[PDB]
Amino acid sequence: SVIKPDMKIKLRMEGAVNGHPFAIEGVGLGKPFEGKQSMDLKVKEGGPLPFAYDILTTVFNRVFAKYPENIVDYFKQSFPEGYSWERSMNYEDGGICNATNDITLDGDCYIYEIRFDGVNFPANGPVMQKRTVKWEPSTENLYVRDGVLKGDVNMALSLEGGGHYRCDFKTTYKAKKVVQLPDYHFVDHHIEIKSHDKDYSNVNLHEHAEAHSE
Repeated sequence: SVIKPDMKIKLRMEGAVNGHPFAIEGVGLGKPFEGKQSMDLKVKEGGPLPFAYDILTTVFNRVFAKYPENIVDYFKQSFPEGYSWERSMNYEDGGICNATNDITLDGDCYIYEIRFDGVNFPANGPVMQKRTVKWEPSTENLYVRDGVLKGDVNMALSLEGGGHYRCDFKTTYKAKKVVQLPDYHFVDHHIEIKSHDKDYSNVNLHEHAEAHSE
């Protein structure tokens, strides 16, 4: 179709955390039917980032999820026109991040235009003190609402020395053309920073995701 077994990714994120602006660009490769992707990221403005890089990673495409034949795939169906999403990410200590991605397709390459904005992270919290280790794997629940698709997930960052820091995600996905709507289902995720330099100016990021249903 327009979807190939191997696809490319280019992105720019512009954003701010607690008022301090920054920007990151990346290029990657994904396998839409395997639900696997990897990318290399570089901080272009705002670096060395004074907050935990982890809060950014899930913002850097549910196209890269392995869907079985018996579940409607809202995301792959939405191309070549594509789709966009919006997300609120509510951390338990009152830090709040909002992000959007508008995804287009050019040849075999998805292009992301990304906005990230976080506020009210406590100065001595794990995010501003950079005390996070990784996100735990998760299960996103997806359900139709107002003719578009929502996906929510209970997320947790493992912390330095032990313990977890919780964040609730609420995402709304919006196809840019009319597509078949899915029944309620799930997407299991595991995102991981595979390598990074000391201050995360360079990051290699992976995710693998698989849909399942009742």
